Amino acid sequence: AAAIRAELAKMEPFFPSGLKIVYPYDTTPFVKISIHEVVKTLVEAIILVF
Amino acid sequence: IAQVQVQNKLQLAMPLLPQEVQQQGVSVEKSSSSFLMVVGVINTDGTMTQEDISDYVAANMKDAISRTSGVGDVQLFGSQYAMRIWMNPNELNKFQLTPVDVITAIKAQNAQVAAGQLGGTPPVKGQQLNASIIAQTRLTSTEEFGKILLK
Amino acid sequence: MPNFFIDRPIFAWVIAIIIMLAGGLAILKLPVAQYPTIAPPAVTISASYPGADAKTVQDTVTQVIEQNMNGIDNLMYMSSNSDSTGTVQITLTFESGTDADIAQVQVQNKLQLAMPLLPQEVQQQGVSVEKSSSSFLMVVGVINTDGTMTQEDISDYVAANMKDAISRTSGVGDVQLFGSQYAMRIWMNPNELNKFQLTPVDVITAIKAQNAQVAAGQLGGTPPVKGQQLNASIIAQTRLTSTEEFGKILLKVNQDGSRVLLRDVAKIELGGENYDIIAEFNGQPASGLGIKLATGANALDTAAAIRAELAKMEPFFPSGLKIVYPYDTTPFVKISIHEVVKTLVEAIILVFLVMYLFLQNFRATLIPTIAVPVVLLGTFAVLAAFGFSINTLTMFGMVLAIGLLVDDAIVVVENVERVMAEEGLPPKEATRKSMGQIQGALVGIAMVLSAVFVPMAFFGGSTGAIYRQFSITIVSAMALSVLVALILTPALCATMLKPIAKGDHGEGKKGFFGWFNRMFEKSTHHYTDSVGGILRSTGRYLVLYLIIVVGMAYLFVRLPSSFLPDEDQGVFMTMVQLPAGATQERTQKVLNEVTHYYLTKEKNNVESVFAVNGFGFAGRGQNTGIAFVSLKDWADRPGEENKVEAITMRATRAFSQIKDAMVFAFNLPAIVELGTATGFDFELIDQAGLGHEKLTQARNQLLAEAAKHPDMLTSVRPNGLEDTPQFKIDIDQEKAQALGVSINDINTTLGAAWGGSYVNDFIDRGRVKKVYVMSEAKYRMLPDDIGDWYVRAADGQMVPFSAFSSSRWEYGSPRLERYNGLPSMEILGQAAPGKSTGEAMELMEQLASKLPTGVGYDWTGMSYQERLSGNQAPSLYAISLIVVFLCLAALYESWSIPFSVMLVVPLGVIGALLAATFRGLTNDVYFQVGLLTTIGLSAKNAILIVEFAKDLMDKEGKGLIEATLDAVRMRLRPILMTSLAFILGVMPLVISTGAGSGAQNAVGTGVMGGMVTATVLAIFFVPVFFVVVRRRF
Amino acid sequence: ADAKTVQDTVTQVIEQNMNGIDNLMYMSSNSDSTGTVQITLTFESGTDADIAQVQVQNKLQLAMPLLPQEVQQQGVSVEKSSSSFLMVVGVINTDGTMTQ
Amino acid sequence: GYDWTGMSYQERLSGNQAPSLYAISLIVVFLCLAALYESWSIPFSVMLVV
Amino acid sequence: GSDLGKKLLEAARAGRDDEVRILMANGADVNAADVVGWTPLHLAAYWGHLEIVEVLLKNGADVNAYDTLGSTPLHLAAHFGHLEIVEVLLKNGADVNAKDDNGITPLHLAANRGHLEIVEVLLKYGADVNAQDKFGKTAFDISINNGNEDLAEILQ
Ligand SMILES: CCCCCCCCCCCCO[C@@H]1O[C@H](CO)[C@@H](O[C@H]2O[C@H](CO)[C@@H](O)[C@H](O)[C@H]2O)[C@H](O)[C@H]1O
Ligand SMILES: CCCCCCCCCCCCO[C@@H]1O[C@H](CO)[C@@H](O[C@H]2O[C@H](CO)[C@@H](O)[C@H](O)[C@H]2O)[C@H](O)[C@H]1O
Ligand SMILES: CCCCCCCCCCCCO[C@@H]1O[C@H](CO)[C@@H](O[C@H]2O[C@H](CO)[C@@H](O)[C@H](O)[C@H]2O)[C@H](O)[C@H]1O
Ligand SMILES: CCCCCCCCCCCCO[C@@H]1O[C@H](CO)[C@@H](O[C@H]2O[C@H](CO)[C@@H](O)[C@H](O)[C@H]2O)[C@H](O)[C@H]1O
Ligand SMILES: CCCCCCCCCCCCO[C@@H]1O[C@H](CO)[C@@H](O[C@H]2O[C@H](CO)[C@@H](O)[C@H](O)[C@H]2O)[C@H](O)[C@H]1O
Ligand SMILES: CCCCCCCCCCCCO[C@H]1O[C@H](CO)[C@@H](O[C@H]2O[C@H](CO)[C@@H](O)[C@H](O)[C@H]2O)[C@H](O)[C@H]1O
Repeated sequence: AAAIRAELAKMEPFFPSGLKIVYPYDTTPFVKISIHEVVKTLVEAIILVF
Repeated sequence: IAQVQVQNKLQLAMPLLPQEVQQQGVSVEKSSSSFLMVVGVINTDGTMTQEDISDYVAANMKDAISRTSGVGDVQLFGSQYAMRIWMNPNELNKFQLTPVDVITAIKAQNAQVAAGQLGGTPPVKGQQLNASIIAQTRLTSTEEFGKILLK
Repeated sequence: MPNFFIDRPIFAWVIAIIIMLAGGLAILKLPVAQYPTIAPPAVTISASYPGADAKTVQDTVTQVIEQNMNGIDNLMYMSSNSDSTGTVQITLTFESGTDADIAQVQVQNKLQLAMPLLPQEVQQQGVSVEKSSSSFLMVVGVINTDGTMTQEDISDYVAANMKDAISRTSGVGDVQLFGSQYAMRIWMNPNELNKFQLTPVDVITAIKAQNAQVAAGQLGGTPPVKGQQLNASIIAQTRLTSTEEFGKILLKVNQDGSRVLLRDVAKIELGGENYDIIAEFNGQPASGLGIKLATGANALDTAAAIRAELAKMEPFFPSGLKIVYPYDTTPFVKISIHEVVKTLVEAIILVFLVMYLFLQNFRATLIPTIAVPVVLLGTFAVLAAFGFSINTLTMFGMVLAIGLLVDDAIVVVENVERVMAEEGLPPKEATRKSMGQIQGALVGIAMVLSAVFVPMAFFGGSTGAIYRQFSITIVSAMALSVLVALILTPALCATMLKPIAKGDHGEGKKGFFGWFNRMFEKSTHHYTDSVGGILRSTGRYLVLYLIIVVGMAYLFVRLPSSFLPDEDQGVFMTMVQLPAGATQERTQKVLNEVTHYYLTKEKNNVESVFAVNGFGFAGRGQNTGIAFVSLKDWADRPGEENKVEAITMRATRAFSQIKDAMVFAFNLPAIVELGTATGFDFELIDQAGLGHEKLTQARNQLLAEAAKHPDMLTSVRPNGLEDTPQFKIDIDQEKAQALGVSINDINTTLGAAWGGSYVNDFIDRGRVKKVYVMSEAKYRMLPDDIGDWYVRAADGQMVPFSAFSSSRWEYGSPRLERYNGLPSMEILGQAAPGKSTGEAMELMEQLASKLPTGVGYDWTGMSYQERLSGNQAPSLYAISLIVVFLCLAALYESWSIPFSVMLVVPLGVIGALLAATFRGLTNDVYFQVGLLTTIGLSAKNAILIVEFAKDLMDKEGKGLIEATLDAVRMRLRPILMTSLAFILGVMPLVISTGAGSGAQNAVGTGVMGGMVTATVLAIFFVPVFFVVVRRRF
Repeated sequence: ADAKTVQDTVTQVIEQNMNGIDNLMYMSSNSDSTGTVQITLTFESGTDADIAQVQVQNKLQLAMPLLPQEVQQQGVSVEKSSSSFLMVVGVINTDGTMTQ
Repeated sequence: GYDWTGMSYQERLSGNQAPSLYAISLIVVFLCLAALYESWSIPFSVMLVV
Repeated sequence: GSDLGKKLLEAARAGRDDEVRILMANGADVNAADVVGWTPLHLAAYWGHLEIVEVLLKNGADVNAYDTLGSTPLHLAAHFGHLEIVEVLLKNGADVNAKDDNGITPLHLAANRGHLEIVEVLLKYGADVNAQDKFGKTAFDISINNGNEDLAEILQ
């Protein structure tokens, strides 16, 4: 998904007028945030343990 | 290895398939069944239709996304352009011609022939000029296709 | 652990012996090559469209293929060339670490599913998908002195009688033939064809009909009628086997009775498959075999094997046929391995000497003579275990390590001898105490040194692959060094060393040796007095240190960074390029003119000139050529005046005025392509549907603005070809229909005659080979010849091309490039003197942003792995730096003492830099790795001084100054012996000239200088670091 | 095609491109009067069979285009092989209502 | 000329590498005894039993 | 060929105005030619570099030089849509009815590429509207076979 965005970025500058990329469906964001949330609960745990 | 083995067998069948199936290109991919994502593309200045946009993504974006490592298959939600020749049976009959003639004409007048060079190796002794010979070339516009001489 | 083996010397020997055996086996079955593989895996797709122009090849083959290279794993980028020689080459570069085999098959498969979409004639020619090694083991030239055969004859003979046998030779991977096996040749005559109302179409038809294989069947074939007695195969028509039969092909029968044969309208001869390249060896028709080394094979064995194979097949060559070796890296490699074996050997002797010069007995001198080898042997075994090979890099990684292994040997021994004298302890108990003093430090040196070196095995790209060869070799050797120093040397010392009575320093000894001792015990007192005096007012030195550090930075940034030192590999090139339209004959004059120069005004050095007319790295064509100059042996070219660098300047100079074209000469890269340290590889891209012409304008624009910054940019130039006059022929469709002439009869009569046409095959003395049809040279040279060809119309009349066509001149590209599927143009260039490639790129990026709408850009050469592997050096050495810190902090159980050791880094660097800048060398891979070993040794010295000093304070209760003085006193001798032995050992590398001398000079100076500086400086500065550091906290 | 022909137009053309393959111990081949040919490659006992097939196939590709049109039309398989049969499963008819 | 293949090839190789197989093997036993018994005499005495 | 001619031939190609000007001050043969007979003038006209066309004409350039196949700078200019150049060449005596080896005239080429503005200019300086090529075709003919009615109309 990161590689895809990188490629998409090399394209955008040359798009015709008004042409624009939109992102309607991505299963990636979930994965990333979901993990970051579990990390978050960890920091809290150490604090609550402290 | 799986993809490799499947294709090994597939090339055994390739010769046995109809010319037209082969020319559409048969593919062999290794990917998950569901979508990782869907990259959408729209036009905010409403200056290009869904046909114009689809053709643009297919001609300026898909190829490079399809070559990206990790991308196992790319489905285009639209179609790339093609030179479209919409035949009229009435006019065809009128001039006593059939799609056969039409297909044959496009093959003969929308060609890209190799014609060698002037002073090409092995040359005669004393040759001073060497240049490429450029004969027919692919058609590039509806106008060029429109004036193909049928008869 | 050292105690353990001190009591078990036999066990120690066992461990040593095992290491020796494994090591022994290691160098037996261990690979051997000039260089390991460092370039990223690449795969090339080659295709040939005879008679086709760049545009035609691109739009019907290149584009088609490129559009199907989807779904392949780890592709970094893809580039291609479509040229007017009718060929296309698509190169796909994959991520480092990718399995080249998987990469190739995944590419090959996508191609197979794109083949139906390619033109038929391209499908008959074939499309080759191969790996892009780009490195040849050697190239065998095959020439005929008898003047009894052409390069096409030499080629055929080579392909049918030598090719196959070489490929089967042990250790050879691939093999490229320089030419082709015969091709049946049908050279048509248009005046003769018309006389019989025939066309190249009738010709081709007859050949396909009369030169074929026809399946028949069997007699009594299954299912038979019972009672059948025989079963036999029915052999029908098979392929033609001779020019005679081809000439006998029936083309037509007139109603008067006569028979028109093929030899009646064309010349029939066994010729070449293609005529675009004419190769010569000292003016004689030539051919050859490019040979690559097979994976994990021994280069030396292969060279010998291909040799024995050639010799073995010599009795069967035609008169005047003899082979030659224009290019062979084996000799170099052999020399390289020799020179590395000397260095270690003499280094081992040198250690023996000084070891004996300072020490009294032989039993001592003997100990290191055992330890070092064991450590070296074992290192080979470890490399084997990591699938490494014996190559230019790995071997030098070992020479740059000598000092580290010599030190470990001398340190453990010298300390034992020093303990026995300063106190009557016997060999054993004295070895136990000695180790108890250093053993701790010893593990530190190990951890710290690995902290310095392993990080280097983490750079990416081809550069990272190089650092990795040194990194693993050095760390391993070092690693085994501490092990051996902790197991084998203690046992040896407590076992072979003779007792020495308390207080005996040889001062009361015989002549010379007795004098030396007296004087050394003397200089030691002076030395300790200088330190006491220096430690009496440190400020002076804190100031000197900054001066040093400061001078180091200045001296550093002024040192021009580079890749690997050029070398005299006894061969070099000379490029020849003529104007647009330049014929093959014209560049032959030049190449001959170049050849002559080399065989005359350089008869003393040049051995042979292989003149290849028709090839040019940045584009093939009739107006391009290259001459590979093979020089005489090194032992016949003494004097810088007679070296590639020199010869090159003199050669280019001499050719600097040939008014027909540009003809420069040049040495070749240490490895593969550009690699230009100061060079960058730009790629200009058509992002919209702009087109070749608009891309060109954009190129020019970018190049003009580049020429306006000679302060940052230098040599900005396109790596491709310029447009040229093309002959555009227009076929009038209306006229062809009116006269009854078919477009297909027109396009094949044209292209076949003028471009050539691969009809089908025939068997030549047992080997299938192609059959080509094409006009005879004289009838396909100029625009006026076009009108001499005729086409039969339906009504049977013959009609001249001039009746249905018309032409005109125009410009077109003879080489269309393409990057990642889009139209493109490559641009090379380099940073101006003093500027960094990074700065140079950044500017090109700023200038490219000012280009016409729709023009993008991207980097791809060494530039790709620099915008990506951008930089880790600091983030890597900051880690190394941090790592080293924690280690010391652990060794000394102190958060501050580590600084007293770390402060020595610049001490050796300045020396290396001084020697560097002075000898004129540059900041290259060897120079750098050398800096790492020098720092390492100096760091070691410090660790052991601080360890002793801190030791005395904690154990004896001695004062800061007293401890320091006492430590420095004890560490003086050992430290001196190592430097004396190492500096002398490295010395032969510094002066060495010719034959791999570049690498040796590189590894030599930076080391000798940094060594001289690190030693003379550390003994006076570390005491100051320890003291001022301890004072502060 | 006959044996000598197939060996000239197919067998030898393939064999020559079977160089530069890791761990190749030996190579053998047959060329029949039924126009059929077979080339077997055996590798060092510890070789990875899949990589061996891949490498072979990569080299066989260089040869495909140099083969007769009708040989390509029949397709050429590159497969991992063994010489003996594990078993032979037979099939017969007990009520005589089926010929061979 | 001639050569041995398949079954016979393995057989040739089998017998051809048997000598150094026994050689390296005896050596490893000797060296092991040596080490374990911190002696050159003990291992040599036993190895004579082979 | 000539020493500086080669340089002048490449200059007019890329349109390097300044080098051409310096080359003029040195006498670089304005009559040099590549293997097919293109002159600095042919090139500049082909590639559309007006200034260099104007400079070349100021320095004795043959405004009617022709190539190996009979094509002139006016042929090239008209054919590739460089109106300003088409006017300059005509203004300096370019043969408006010049015929190449095929019977093609600047008017044919302009019509074929549909360059209206250039055709009118060509008509202006007296181009022969009934000129026929080796196949008998006139600019009108080519006009209708292309389906360019705007053009077809101008041609009346
Ligand atoms: C497994 C997860 C993480 C584990 C990885 C551990 C990394 C190693 C970090 C320690 C590096 C310190 O480097 C090493 O320090 C140890 C102490 O511990 C030193 O140990 C030595 O010095 C101490 C200090 O007097 C002596 O008491 C002792 O006789 C001796 O062992 C070594 O001489 C040194 O080489
Ligand atoms: C083979 C190696 C053995 C070589 C040993 C002999 C080397 C002698 C060269 C001296 C190098 C440094 O030189 C050393 O300078 C310090 C000052 O910094 C001097 O020290 C002297 O002057 C300083 C002032 O600067 C006073 O604080 C100090 O009380 C006084 O004794 C030493 O007298 C001198 O020896
Ligand atoms: C005595 C204790 C010993 C200490 C041992 C502790 C382990 C040392 C690890 C230090 C890490 C250095 O290793 C480093 O890895 C990081 C990311 O993982 C890479 O870092 C990568 O991203 C960094 C920042 O994210 C970028 O500058 C660059 O793209 C690249 O360096 C480095 O290219 C590599 O060199
Ligand atoms: C007292 C200290 C104790 C240290 C003792 C060291 C024990 C070492 C045991 C190694 C056992 C190896 O077992 C594993 O099998 C592979 C399979 O090939 C062997 O590998 C070997 O056979 C292959 C065939 O496949 C041969 O081509 C080749 O000569 C070699 O690599 C190696 O032996 C190892 O990879
Ligand atoms: C605890 C101790 C550690 C165990 C040490 C393990 C070492 C094992 C050695 C593995 C050797 C196997 O790899 C093998 O090398 C031997 C030679 O030695 C070769 O076989 C042959 O080599 C030699 C040549 O010197 C022949 O004379 C001998 O008859 C035979 O041994 C095989 O062609 C190769 O496959
Ligand atoms: C001893 C302790 C063990 C170590 C534990 C370390 C855990 C460190 C994880 C913290 C890093 C990410 O922190 C995380 O907080 C963010 C907001 O603050 C989350 O972001 C979230 O913010 C909002 C807060 O509910 C949500 O509505 C959004 O959906 C989401 O964007 C990120 O998804 C994540 O970045």
